[PDB]
Amino acid sequence: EILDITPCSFGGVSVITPGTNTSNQVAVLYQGVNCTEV
Amino acid sequence: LPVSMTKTSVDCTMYICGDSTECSNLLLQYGSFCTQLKRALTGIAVEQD
Ligand SMILES: *[C@@H]1O[C@H](CO)[C@@H](O)[C@H](O)[C@H]1NC(C)=O
Ligand SMILES: *[C@@H]1O[C@H](CO)[C@@H](O)[C@H](O)[C@H]1NC(C)=O
Repeated sequence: EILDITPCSFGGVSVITPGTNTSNQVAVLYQGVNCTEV
Repeated sequence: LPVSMTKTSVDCTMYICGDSTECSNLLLQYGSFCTQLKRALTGIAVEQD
């Protein structure tokens, strides 16, 4: 039986930071992936 | 008249190595070859917008 393969979940990870002078809170952004996947 | 392009981002570890962990240790021996490429791609992506 033919099994279709699919590469693993990978993409660009960008950190949205407003500058260390204002605050240290950051936000991650996983590019090209759905929110159901980590 | 064209004003914008396709914002293309190229991952070096997925393009050169792909799925090999033995070759990933050899990319760190060359220095910042991937950093210049990522910075140029980010600059092109910002310049398009
Ligand atoms: C934040 O910016 C101000 C003005 O440029 C500067 O005086 C201060 O040292 C900076 N704070 C940090 C933590 O770099
Ligand atoms: C993520 O998955 C949901 C459920 O299948 C789908 O509706 C949605 O379009 C997906 N996101 C993207 C960006 O395709």
